[PDB]
Amino acid sequence: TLILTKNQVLHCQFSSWYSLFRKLTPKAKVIKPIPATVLKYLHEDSIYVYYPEREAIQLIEKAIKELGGAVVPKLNWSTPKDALWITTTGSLKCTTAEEVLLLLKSSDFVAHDLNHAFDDCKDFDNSVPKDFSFELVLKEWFPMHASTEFRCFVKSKRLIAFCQRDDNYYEFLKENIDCYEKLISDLLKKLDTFPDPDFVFDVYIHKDRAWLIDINPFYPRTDGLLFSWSELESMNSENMKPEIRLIPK
Ligand SMILES: Nc1ncnc2c1ncn2[C@@H]1O[C@H](COP(=O)(O)OP(=O)(O)O)[C@@H](O)[C@H]1O
Repeated sequence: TLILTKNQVLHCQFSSWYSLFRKLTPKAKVIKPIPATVLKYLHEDSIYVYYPEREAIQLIEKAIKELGGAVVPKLNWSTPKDALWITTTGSLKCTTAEEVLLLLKSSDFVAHDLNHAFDDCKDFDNSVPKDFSFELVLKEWFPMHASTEFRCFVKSKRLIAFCQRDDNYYEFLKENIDCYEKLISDLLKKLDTFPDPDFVFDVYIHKDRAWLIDINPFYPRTDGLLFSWSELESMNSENMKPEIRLIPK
């Protein structure tokens, strides 16, 4: 019953919401459109240990320098969180263009952005829409406490649910859940310019400050984590309290 439109996917591109919410979200640079030689390199399906032209490499490392020397890369929608297995350090942290490119090339999520981004859109048959372009996003890296990140579900512009984003129990959350809820609620009021009524936003809350991390479609390809999409779909938006789930001890 839940359907996904082309516009819903387009509205969640990093460039589309970073613009809206620059004051709420960690610093980032966007290279758009993505350099063609970079795009060409990212489609390689090699497993063993071509390369973009120097101009692209310098452009990327200019952005890295400007962000303080360490970044997390992504394309329009997906962060290559799945591709930690290929990094020499086990981290999303990239300090050179080589590291950025290796991480992006090895991600299933990134590959999904590149080849299948609009395949679930009922109003778009398949290939990409007019006036669309891929973009290379370099987010400033910062160490973040995995257990104070949340995924927050919005339906008819109301917060119906949110959950802990990682999978480790963290007792501090239980004692402080009303504080987290208020900060998430307050952030959602500041997302008033987001154009769709239903969506999913990720937040990092640190020292009483909420940071917007990502916005994704209200659709089962967005991991529901501690919620199932069956319950998210049926959940009533008129409730005055959101459902809150944390990892059990
Ligand atoms: N700027 C950053 N610095 C450090 N870690 C990050 C940064 N951005 C994202 N991460 C880590 O990568 C994971 C994926 O982040 P996100 O950008 O929300 O991608 P997605 O929404 O595709 O999961 C997050 O859970 C976070 O732990």
